Amino acid sequence: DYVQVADGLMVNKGNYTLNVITKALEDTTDTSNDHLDNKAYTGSDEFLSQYKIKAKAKVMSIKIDTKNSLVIAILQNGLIEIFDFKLTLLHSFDISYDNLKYAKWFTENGTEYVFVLCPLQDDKVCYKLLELTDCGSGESSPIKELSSTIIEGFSFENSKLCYQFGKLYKLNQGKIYIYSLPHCQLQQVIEFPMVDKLSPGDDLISFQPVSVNRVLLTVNNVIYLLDLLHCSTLSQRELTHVVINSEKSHNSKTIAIGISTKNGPNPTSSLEIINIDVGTNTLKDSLGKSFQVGNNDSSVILKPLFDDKDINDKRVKCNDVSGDSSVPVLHCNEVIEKLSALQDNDITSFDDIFFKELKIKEEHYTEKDRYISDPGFLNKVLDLIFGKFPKTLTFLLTHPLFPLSRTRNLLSLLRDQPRLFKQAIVTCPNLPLNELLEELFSIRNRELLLDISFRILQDFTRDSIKQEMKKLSKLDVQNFIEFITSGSTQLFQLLSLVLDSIGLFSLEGALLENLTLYIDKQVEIAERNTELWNLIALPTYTMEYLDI
Amino acid sequence: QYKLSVVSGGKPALNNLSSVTGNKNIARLSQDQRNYIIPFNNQIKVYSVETRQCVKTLKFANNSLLSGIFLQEEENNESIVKILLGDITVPQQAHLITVFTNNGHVIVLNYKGKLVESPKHFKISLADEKLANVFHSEGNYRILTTFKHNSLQSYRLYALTFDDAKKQFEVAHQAEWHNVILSNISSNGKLLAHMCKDVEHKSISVVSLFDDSVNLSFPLGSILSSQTQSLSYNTRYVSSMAIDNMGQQLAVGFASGVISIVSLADLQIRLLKWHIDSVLSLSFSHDGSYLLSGGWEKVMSLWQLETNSQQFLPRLNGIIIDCQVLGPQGNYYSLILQMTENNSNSDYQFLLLNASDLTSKLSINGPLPVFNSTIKHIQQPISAMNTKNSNSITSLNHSKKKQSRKLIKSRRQDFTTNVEINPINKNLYFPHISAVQIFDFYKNEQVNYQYLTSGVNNSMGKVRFELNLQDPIITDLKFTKDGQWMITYEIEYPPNDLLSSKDLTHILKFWTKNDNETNWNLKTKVINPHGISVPITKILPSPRSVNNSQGCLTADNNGGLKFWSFDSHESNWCLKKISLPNFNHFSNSVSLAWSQDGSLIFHGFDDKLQILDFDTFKKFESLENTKTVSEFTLDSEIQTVKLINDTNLIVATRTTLNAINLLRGQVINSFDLYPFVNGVYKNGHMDRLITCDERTGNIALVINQQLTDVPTINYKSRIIIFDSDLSTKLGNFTHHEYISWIGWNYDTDFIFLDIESTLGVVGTNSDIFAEQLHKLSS
Amino acid sequence: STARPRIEQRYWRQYTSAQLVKEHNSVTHISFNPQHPHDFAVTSSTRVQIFSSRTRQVIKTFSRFKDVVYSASFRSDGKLLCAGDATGLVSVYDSYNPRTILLSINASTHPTHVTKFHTQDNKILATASDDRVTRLWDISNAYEPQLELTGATDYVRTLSFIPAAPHLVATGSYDGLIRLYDTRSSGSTPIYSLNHDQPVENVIAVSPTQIVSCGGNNFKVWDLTSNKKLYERGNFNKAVTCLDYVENFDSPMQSALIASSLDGHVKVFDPLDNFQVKFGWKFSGPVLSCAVSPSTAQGNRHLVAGLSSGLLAIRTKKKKSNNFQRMMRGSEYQGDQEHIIHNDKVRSQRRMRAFERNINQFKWSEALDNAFVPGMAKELTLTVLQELRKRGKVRVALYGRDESTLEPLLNWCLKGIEDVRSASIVADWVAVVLELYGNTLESSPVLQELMIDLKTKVRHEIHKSKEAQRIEGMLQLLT
Amino acid sequence: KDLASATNYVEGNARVTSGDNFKHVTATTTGTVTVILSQALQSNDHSLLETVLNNRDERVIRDTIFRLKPALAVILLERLAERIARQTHRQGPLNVWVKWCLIIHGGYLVSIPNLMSTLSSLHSTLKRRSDLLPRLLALDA
RNA sequence: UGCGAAAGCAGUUGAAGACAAGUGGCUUGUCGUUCGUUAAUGGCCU
Repeated sequence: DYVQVADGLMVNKGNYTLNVITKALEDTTDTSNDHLDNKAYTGSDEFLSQYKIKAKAKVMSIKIDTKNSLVIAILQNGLIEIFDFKLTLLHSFDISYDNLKYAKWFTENGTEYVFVLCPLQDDKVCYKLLELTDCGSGESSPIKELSSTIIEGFSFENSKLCYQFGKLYKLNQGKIYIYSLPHCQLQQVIEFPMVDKLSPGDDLISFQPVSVNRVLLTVNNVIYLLDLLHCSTLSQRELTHVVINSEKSHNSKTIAIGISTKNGPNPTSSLEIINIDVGTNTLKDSLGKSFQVGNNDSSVILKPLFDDKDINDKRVKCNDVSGDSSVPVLHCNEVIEKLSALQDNDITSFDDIFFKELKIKEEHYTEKDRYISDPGFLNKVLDLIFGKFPKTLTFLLTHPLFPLSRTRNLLSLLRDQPRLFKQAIVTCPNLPLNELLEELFSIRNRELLLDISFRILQDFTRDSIKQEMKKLSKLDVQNFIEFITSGSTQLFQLLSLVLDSIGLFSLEGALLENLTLYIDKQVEIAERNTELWNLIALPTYTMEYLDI
Repeated sequence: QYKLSVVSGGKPALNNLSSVTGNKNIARLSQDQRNYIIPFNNQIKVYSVETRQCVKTLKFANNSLLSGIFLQEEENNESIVKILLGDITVPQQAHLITVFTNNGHVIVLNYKGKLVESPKHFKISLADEKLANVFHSEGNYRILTTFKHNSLQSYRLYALTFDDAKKQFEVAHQAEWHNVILSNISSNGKLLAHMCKDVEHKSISVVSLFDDSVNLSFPLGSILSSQTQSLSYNTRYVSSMAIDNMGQQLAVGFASGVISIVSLADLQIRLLKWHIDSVLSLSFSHDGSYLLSGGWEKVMSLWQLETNSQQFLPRLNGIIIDCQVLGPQGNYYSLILQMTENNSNSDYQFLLLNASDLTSKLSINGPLPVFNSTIKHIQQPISAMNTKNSNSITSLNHSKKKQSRKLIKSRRQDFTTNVEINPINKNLYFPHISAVQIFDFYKNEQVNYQYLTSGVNNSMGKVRFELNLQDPIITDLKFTKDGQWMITYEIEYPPNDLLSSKDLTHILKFWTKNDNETNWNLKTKVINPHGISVPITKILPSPRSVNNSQGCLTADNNGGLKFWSFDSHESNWCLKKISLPNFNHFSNSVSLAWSQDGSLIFHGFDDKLQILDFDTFKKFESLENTKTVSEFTLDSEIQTVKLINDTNLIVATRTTLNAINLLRGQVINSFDLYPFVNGVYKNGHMDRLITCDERTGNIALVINQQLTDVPTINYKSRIIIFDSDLSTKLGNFTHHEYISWIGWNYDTDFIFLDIESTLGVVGTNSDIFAEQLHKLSS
Repeated sequence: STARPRIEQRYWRQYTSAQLVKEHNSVTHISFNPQHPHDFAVTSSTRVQIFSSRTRQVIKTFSRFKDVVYSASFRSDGKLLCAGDATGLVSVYDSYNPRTILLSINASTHPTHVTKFHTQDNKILATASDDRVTRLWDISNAYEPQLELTGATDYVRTLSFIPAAPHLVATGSYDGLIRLYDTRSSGSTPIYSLNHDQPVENVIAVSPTQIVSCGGNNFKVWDLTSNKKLYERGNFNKAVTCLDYVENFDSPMQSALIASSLDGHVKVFDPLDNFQVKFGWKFSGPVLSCAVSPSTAQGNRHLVAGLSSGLLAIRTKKKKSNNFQRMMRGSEYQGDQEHIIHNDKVRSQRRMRAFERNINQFKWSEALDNAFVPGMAKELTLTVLQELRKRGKVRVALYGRDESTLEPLLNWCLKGIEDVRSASIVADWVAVVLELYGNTLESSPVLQELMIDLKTKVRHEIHKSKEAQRIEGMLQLLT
Repeated sequence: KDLASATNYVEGNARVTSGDNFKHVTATTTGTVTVILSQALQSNDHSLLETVLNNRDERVIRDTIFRLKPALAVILLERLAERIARQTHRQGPLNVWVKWCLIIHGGYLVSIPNLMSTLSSLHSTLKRRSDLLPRLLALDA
């Protein structure tokens, strides 16, 4: 379910700006900021600050301080404006709002007197929230949601203090509860390998998912349904998925748990206090192109043993499905004993593979379609016959007739035995056009060359043939063109391939004029044998003879 | 939650007995000529002729009461042979019908409102394995019975006699004979006429049955003139006949097209001659002045005798098989069309028409499927030639033995029909030969019938040498699955003995309809895409991802693929992207698949599953090479690559099954397939066999063929339903009769089709004054 | 039973009756009656000529001008008409009565180039001569204009108004520099100027929001509510001389505007989809003053083209007894105020032809004969040959013929082998007839002359097809 | 029409096209005429376009097609495709016109990315011709 | 007739019974016969 994985304040901007993150720092005073600029003043700082936010303009910023307040700072001009200290316990993770979107004084004790992004624009006291520990601010219809260790879930909207929904959400101690990119859910992580996407319209867990690796820092990107989970003892953020018009690739949010890996873009080199190297360059989650690579949460190579029907007693109503051996022996124990016989202590002779192919399932010395085949059994059989044992007469006539070899066939141009190579170049469909092309541009020109040209027209696409033959040795093709001009339709279509491959100008005139005479007698034989192909009353008086 | 329920209607089920008929039609009317009692194989239909709807059906599975007569396994030749109007037991006393099938099973079926659940399943004694007919008048009903030679049955006339022994009908045994090659009954039933073949030559008799009145025989060597004493057997051979109700006139329609008229006393000869093919349909009027004639030309031709001339009816869009007038004053012509543009099935077409302007009232169809071969006793009608549509006279025993022993000794019996389902109104399209049949199975009839080629389907009756001018057969048409376009592709043939007669050539076009009309207008045509002389066999339509089902990608047996999307700036259909890998080999065993969000293109070539992307029409070779596998290779020659949803998948080959996961890029599971199928299919046919659900997978159908104790004429549907990518055999539904295809109707259900064409589904004081005034209303 | 089966630029090229009337000098520009342009005027030298929509020649004219006259313009009511000359004494006088002169008032002594009335007001008339000032005279008191509309750098030359916005007058000089004055202003400044480059040829306002100016070898558009250009077009040999606009007429284009550019062809753009021509039709040289009639010409609609030589091309589109009648009086009632209405009509279809009914009655021989006559159409012959090959047997269609009947078949395959769509099928035709009729040509040795002539021209055509195939092979190599 | 019978086939006014083409996805040698062809391909004017392209001579066609601009060679080749689509009776001397744009201009149409999309008339028409060329050579032999 | 592909690849090409005709008998041709092999100037309306 993953994506392309790599990389082993102002929450919408990025680089080339002044200062998008005047961000808080652990083991510092309160905060710092760096350019890849603007000031980082005192916002009634010097508290137990672990986070920091602003008015998203980098000129009216603040320092979120654990004193129940948020007083303004001056980051560009020098004239800070007044405020109002609302609570008196802890506001070290405070955040200003937009022009009347989402502001309430629920600092650390659930004291949610609603207000605006101002000190004097006050609203009703929505202080009916219980003892909560998970306070989130989302932009569905701007809403502060509380998940509580008295366990419950609720959401209120700061428009006219409209408590939207809520129930008894059994939320235990989790790791990372980010909002979802669709905004109607939240990925609330369970401890080791799990993160449940809970639909934040009714506080109900919609999909409780398992995690492929360790999930310690989960943050949902500006994507369709993609999040990044950074591991515990590393800066590696695995990119998984379960904002689509101009999908962001970097500078979405500032959350990780790596080696001081805050301000988390894809290219997260330019950090606030870290000043580290760079990472990924991947965009948001695609439609169905990323999921073909991102095979996370399940990694296995298995197959069934060809399960039959749920046994049907039809001895009075037989199916006419065979006059031969319908149900064959798919005995994996017999196949394992036969392969261990082939790679057993008789291996000095070719009888060790001949009698093993005999004592294996009913393959009639050349024939497939009794598919006694699991992938591991197949590749270990292929390894015990491709080891250090062109020798056997039963098995090496059974294996031109196999559609599955899968790229160990580079050896086929190097090994040079006549009849096994002939069966392999007529039957087995795994011998690439590179090997086909150099075996074609051999200049001994026999029925081996005829059969591989028949195979290149039987299996291999013309565009791949062209773009593979574009750049190769010119001496072989010019020597073969001179030989054939001195002294079959497979060779003539190969001539069409190479005489589209020639390009425009990179030849001479005498060899091509003799080739023009060769193709002149080609057009005359073509016209004369298609001509061969579509080739394939009473007058007034006479003098007659008759007997008397 | 899934179960078998066979629902919709089937064939009209006439007298499918070669020469064992003279009428072959018992679709009767009431004595108040307003409702039509027509039998089927699957129903009894009662039609209101003033509205052409069904006021009441009597279905052949809703009552075990009746369907104990016909619900068996191999003896499903229980066809229905005679309908009478009143209660036969009580003398004429109110209006409920009686019904005989082929075994002499007397049924007294109710006729108005809702039926009473006690049908008098009476049975006469001798009727064990026969019923030719019974013939009706006042009081006396006389049964024509058949016993067992030279392939000639024996016909006996017994009388149903039933006076006071109220629980037994007893036969009375009037007449006997042992030789019949052709026979016929009058239009009033009071007279019949047969032949006897009894050499110094063949002979013809005309007999009465209700009296001693007229019982005579004579050799037809006198009726055969010297020209047909001399020339060939198509001129010597009687094709059809007719008698009059009076008993003084016998029509013999000879196989050349001449219609002899002979008298009774003097036995003169009189010749009627317009028909060029053979003649199959001859009947007199009740007054006996007009002779109704229907032959292999598409015309209904009626002769006035005392001018010896004719009134025509030009385009009946088929082949007339039997016809008579049946109004008591003679206002209604009942007849049977057949329309042999598909030679596979004897798919007839019952209709009557008025005598006023010869307008047709209540064309009664069955579902007309498009098979690949003959089915089960599918003989061919008698023409002068052994053409591509039928056999000749001399090949009767030859072709019946050839077909019977071919089904005995054959192993190739697929005949898998391709259909479609309309997402506008959920009616199923039977794409006919150069045409369609839009069947709305909710009330088991049709709605219209559009021609789909610019051929010689309509404007000419096919005659003796033009029968081998077969029409351009369509293969399939694709719905845009918002229900907007018929994208049809058809192959076409030339007449033989021509140099251009070699190739079978290809043409596609595009049809738009609104929800108002039932026909489709032609937007545009494309003659041979992918270049000339290339099949366009597999074309896939798209979901609503791109432009609300505008994608249709055409493919090839060679392996080339083009993309085709509609547009509106060009108010026309055109293509988008181009690919033709010109392999110098070809293979018509190709499947395809496409992702429902529009990401992956799957070319299931001859055992290679090549993968293209959607966006750039090519093999996806990314910038990482970490299991971006865009080329599979399967175990053997596949026939389906099917995507149930974007994660997992089923591919089907000849020998086994395989399941694929693509997010987790591996294989999953496997089932056996060669233990089910031996050699039954042609290549590419598993695609039209199985079709996926939107959610719950597919239903792989076991093809079986029940052995003798070679296959016998018992057949199979032991279909086992699968759920969610090869997981559960949650239902083994057993059935005693064959199947051709299974489709998904959008209420998560699966409609299957029988060959005996029954569509079904596996799925999920003042009161006294008012009453007496109601009695005094009429 | 059923029946038997049967087997934009066109609007602007169904404009015809293009007649010519040569003047004695060039045609400056023209005019149209705004309430009903069933008459129109052209500005000949020392006379103005006025023509109808019916007789298509001069129905009235005035020729007691003393110098060459420049501008002819109807008032919006369409009763009187203005005319400015080279003398600079601009004359207004009543139309539909030429021999009276209402008032001839002098402008500046420079030649009054353009003079047009207010587009909605009926008593104020804009004049412009080469005095570098334009004037809004008032015809009630024509002794001094209300506005001395000054503020030009050089040569005010083409005036127009804004239609729905009254106080905005769009004048154009030979400086680029399209001015638009407010009539309540001081008459010395526009509120802004539009930056054309060339000297403007003339400007019209096609919207109350969008004007089009033309000058030099490309024309420009100008938005007036925001001072913006969205469009230019410059596909002309010389400068676009004159412009015209029309709204809501009978075409597959809702509203049109034409530009005429001294190069024969006049171009018909459209503000429906930003100014593309359907097709432009040429004329007999330097096209100076060209326009079609406005909207309410009501069917009959004229385009006129007065060239710089002076010839006017006019191309116009144009779409028993009482007792017996009382015997057959009830013929038109058609069922209005009574209960039910039947309708059972068969339709008189398109004209079925003799070859068509020959196919319908299997009259194949005379179908072939009706195919191979010069009176019938060539593509009709191709289609009937294709359709009867697809329908019937050519053997039984040719079962009894001889070479005197066969010769128009060969005589038309002589020219039909060179076709693109029927080449191989007419080759199949001659293939069948020579496949079964060698005995006829070996009895009568005549038609082998056409066989050998056919042979040499088909060797020419097979050489032509071969070289065309190898030229697209060149395209394939240089892909 | 009797609704107990089949409705009839018709084409109406369908747009007939085969499945090929798509649009949406100082002298010192000889002084041969250039600027009249430039103003001819400014407009689409048959008269002056014929008086520039009525040519028949080998060197004249060479010098004309090369000494014009390569920004008009695409639409000039498409106008010659229009000519061979309008008629193929007189095809001999104007096949030279069609071929020399492909001969003497080699790099420009290759550097142009969309050849077969905008050029969907010329090689599609010549392959509509050369489709039946095996059939035409079979028929003529 | 079988497979397969718009392709080639292998085979039937029998027998009995009855009848017809030419010469009791013989000789030539068929069969709305059991069995086996996969093998007739007569043409489309209102």
